[PDB]
This record gives sequence, structure tokens and C-alpha cells, in this order.
Amino acid sequence: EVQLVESGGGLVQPGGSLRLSCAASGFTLSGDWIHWVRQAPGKGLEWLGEISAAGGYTDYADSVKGRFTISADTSKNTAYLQMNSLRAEDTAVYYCARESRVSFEAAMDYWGQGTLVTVSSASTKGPSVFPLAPSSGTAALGCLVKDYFPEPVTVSWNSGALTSGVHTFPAVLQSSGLYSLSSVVTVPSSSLGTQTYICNVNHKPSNTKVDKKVEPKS
Amino acid sequence: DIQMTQSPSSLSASVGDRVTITCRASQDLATDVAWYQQKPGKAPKLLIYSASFLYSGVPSRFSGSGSGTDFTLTISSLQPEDFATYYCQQSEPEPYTFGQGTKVEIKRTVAAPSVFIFPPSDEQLKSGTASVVCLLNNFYPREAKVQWKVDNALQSGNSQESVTEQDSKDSTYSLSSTLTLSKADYEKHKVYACEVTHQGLSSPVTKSFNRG
Ligand SMILES: [Ca+2]
Ligand SMILES: [Ca+2]
Repeated sequence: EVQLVESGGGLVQPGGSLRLSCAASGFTLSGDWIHWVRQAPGKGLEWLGEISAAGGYTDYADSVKGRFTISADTSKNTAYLQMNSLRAEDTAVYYCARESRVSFEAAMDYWGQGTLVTVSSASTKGPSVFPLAPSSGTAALGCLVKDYFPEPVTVSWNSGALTSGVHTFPAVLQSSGLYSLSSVVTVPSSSLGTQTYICNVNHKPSNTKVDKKVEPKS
Repeated sequence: DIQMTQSPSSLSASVGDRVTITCRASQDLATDVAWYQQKPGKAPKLLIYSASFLYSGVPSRFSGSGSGTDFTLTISSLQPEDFATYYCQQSEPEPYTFGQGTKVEIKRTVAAPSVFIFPPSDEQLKSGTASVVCLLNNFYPREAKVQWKVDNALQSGNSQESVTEQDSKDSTYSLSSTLTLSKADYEKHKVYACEVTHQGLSSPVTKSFNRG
């Protein structure tokens, strides 16, 4: 019923600017309170700001004050975070959240999915996708997503119909400066041949959508 | 400004155990504290508000205590699904500062990894690179060793490890290691081996192939 959906995230040159959007569904913004919070990949949670949609009053953390502005358009039911003059430190997953209905307290009970902001002077690159074919009980197979930037990459198996034994590994930053991961899944040996296995890789930054079929080799 | 110092940074506990997490404010916050449960790659979920008030639909094994300066989240009977990072937050007044976090991992019976190796695809060799992957599946504890041997030589600084975040149903980990080289360097060797050491193993497990 109630949810936040955030967008606008992606790659940005250091010194540059970006605008994030938090779209609210299932409740009216006027009279509610909206918070932006970020999480740098390694570390913990950091409160950025607060806006009351009705009247448009705002408050910020010292670490972003003057550089960042929160606003909201009550008529489109969407809040915004405008970020200027970005730094490597600003690389993070940004969330918006609504204050809970039940007390003066700044508890946040509904959160968006989160969107990744990456600030660096590097170029967008599409991934290559490679088979990781099985051989010989139970058998393992997968896909290799190689040489992409920036994060993130989305891997699904058979449009999402397969979730048992599916391990998508954290990406690894390589020497070259590109990212790489593997998604893998374990299946019964008897199902080989009669069950097709397709991994569904999506890297929206470069806008690559690739669905590769993994079978054994002659 | 108001500090929130969390304790500890991380902990392991058995299923059924009592877990206690501590947050500490530098100033009197009275009762204005909130706890959040964040599972990896998911948004934080509100557990507690006003120090001791359970948010609706939250399991009863979570409870909150404390006043003024010293605060406690408690899980009475730890469940596998409870793997996550937990956060205290000062909820009044602005700026609302969050604690550093507490990573909670489940302790579990020991399990030896299942090892797999994967030769590079022919279509990758085309573009002049080779990636050989070794998969260790559904094992516990986390600490494991993947050694690459290439024609029986030990390899150094040419592989990268990536670790699955602990499984939330059976509390296991998975690990991938990737050996990367120039197809010229690949095509000058015969046997590609992957050697694995774990607490569940009393003797190293080797998995290998021969180039074509
Ligand atoms: Ca409202
Ligand atoms: Ca308020």
C-alpha cells in the first residue's frame, strides 16, 4: 500500500551536480515528513535532511548544509534531493523515508529501495557476459559478468522463476578500475539437458540488457 | 553535537541465544531512541521507538530498554532470519545521529564446502583473456582458503575472492575465487587446479581440469 520509490542516481564527475527524486505512493505528502539518509558502501547510516511537505520547512546535517537542498512538489507527490559540488566521499546509496505517524519522534517507518550515487572521473562501460558451464547427484553452473562500470549490475535466473541455490557475489573492483562479479546456481544432475538455464544480466548505466543461455559443451 | 556509541561492532551467537546490543549517548536523550534492523541490500526496518516501544508487526523477541544515556536492544531467542546489522538512532533533536552499527552473525554447526572449478568459455578467449573460477558452496565458518595451482605451481596476486553474505535460512556462506590472466599466459600451461582448506576439512580438497 504505502511506499517510496527513488530514482535519478548514477554516475557523476567530481565537482558535478545531481538531483534525486523520491516518489510517494499510498499516502499524501502534505502533513507528512520526509528524510534523506545515505550509506557509503562500507560504512553505516548518515542522516542528511528533513522536509515537511506542507509549508516546505527543511533541516540539514552540517556535513551537507549549503551544498544540498531538499524540496517537494505536493501536487506530484514527490520529494527531491538536489546535490551540488560532489566529492568521492558522497558516493553512497541514498534513501528517502517517511517519519512514523506515532509520536513526535523522528522514527522512519517506510523506506525507499535506495539508489546508488557514484562520484568519480571514470567512464561508463558495458559488461561482457560469459558462460560458466558445468560437468561431471548435483551440479553447478553460472555466468561471469566482466568489465563494467559503474555499479550496479542486476542478475536474475529465468526471469526470476529460479531462486533456489542462487548466489550472486559482491562485485570486485579490479586492477583495471572496472567491476566484475559472478552469479552462480546449483541444480540436480538429471535436470541438465531438459531444463534450460538463462541468466538475465542488466546494467542500466550503459543500458545493457543481456540474457545468456548456459549449457554444457561438446 | 550528540554522539551515539554502539557496542559491539560485531557478534556471533547460537540460535536460541540471548543477544544484547548497547548504545550510548553523550548527552541526556531521555527516552528518544530508535532501533533499526538492516539486512544486506535491503532498506533499514524500524524495530523500536521511544527506547522501549515495539513497532507494529515486529517479532516479540525484540525488546528495548534504557533511559537518559544508556540504551539496549535485546533479542531473546536468536533466529536464523535475524542476521543483519542493527542501529540505534537519536530521534530528538536534529541532527539525528545514528550509531556505528552492530553486525550480527549466526553461529552454527560446522559444514565443509562443496568445491567446483570452471574453465573459461571459448568466447572469452577470443578477446584475449581467461577467467578460471572456483566455487565453494554452503559452508561454515567463514574462514576458508583457496589456493590456485597452475601446472602444480602456487599462484600469487592473480586471483580475487568474493564472499556471499551469510544465508538467512541455513546460515551458510559461499565464496568465489577468480584466476585472471592473458590468454597467452593461459595457453602456455596444461593443468588448472584449485586447492581448498577449511575447518570442515582435515585434508585439502583439490578440484582440477586440463586445457581442452
Ligand atoms: Ca499526509
Ligand atoms: Ca520533527
